[PDB]
Amino acid sequence: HWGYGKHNGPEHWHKDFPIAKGERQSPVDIDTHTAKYDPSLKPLSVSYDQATSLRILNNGHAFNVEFDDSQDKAVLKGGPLDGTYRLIQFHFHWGSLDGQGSEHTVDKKKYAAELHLVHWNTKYGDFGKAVQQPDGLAVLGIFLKVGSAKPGLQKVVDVLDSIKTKGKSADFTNFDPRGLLPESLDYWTYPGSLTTPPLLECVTWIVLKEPISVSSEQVLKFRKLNFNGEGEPEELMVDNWRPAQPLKNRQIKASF
Ligand SMILES: COc1cc(O)c(/C=C\C(=O)O)cc1[C@@H](O)CC(C)C
Ligand SMILES: [Hg+2]
Ligand SMILES: [Hg+2]
Ligand SMILES: [Zn+2]
Repeated sequence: HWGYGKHNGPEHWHKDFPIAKGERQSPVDIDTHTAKYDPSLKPLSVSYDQATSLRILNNGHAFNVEFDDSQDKAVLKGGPLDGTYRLIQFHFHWGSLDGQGSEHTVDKKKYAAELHLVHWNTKYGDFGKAVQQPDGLAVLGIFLKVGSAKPGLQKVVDVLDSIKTKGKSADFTNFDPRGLLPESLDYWTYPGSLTTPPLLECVTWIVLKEPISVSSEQVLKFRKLNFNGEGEPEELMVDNWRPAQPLKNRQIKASF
């Protein structure tokens, strides 16, 4: 089954998921000199005050922090979005070394990691119905660079020991995702896809310009995770990122 290695990685995904060669695939390179300021974009509203995390899961490719989305709590609206999108989970993509890890790139620059906060459009009733629509999802993308520690990330970091191998989960209630946001909300936005199979083209991407800093010690703990299940040969969970895909004359808009 699909992964990130030589034999099941991004170059292979098209065989089981033909949309891998589609018209609105993610991630993409953000050419800052081609992206245009869009005066018509409303302000972005990120309302994560009443967010309810439930648990953290190693799913064999990354870890998902999952939220209770059975009610309008943590919501994304404004910007390029119409209506309300509900936070369902967040996860990261990261590298084996600080010079790679992000999915989106900025003028070809790769960051050490990238955070994806995944939201589904409430007009569609549930996540499963949302992923059958071109405007079903909104993902908030936040770059990670290595420098000073991110205090709001440390609760995630310390729990990773308990979810080392594929299929392990842990109770992870009362996590506040506001602690992962950079100061500025300037962003780029384009229509795209989820970056893991089935790579559904349902996403309005909102990628923040300002990276957060995490410490080397913090990213190193990400890298101690396992792709394999308990008691199998150890495959370190690293380089779980899909490279940049053809823009196919979509248009990236700047909020600034
Ligand atoms: C919007 O995404 C989701 C929607 C979802 O409904 C679920 C649900 C269950 C679970 O993972 O056990 C997960 C996710 C994420 O877990 C994506 C995963 C392939 C990294
Ligand atoms: Hg997986
Ligand atoms: Hg879709
Ligand atoms: Zn992602």
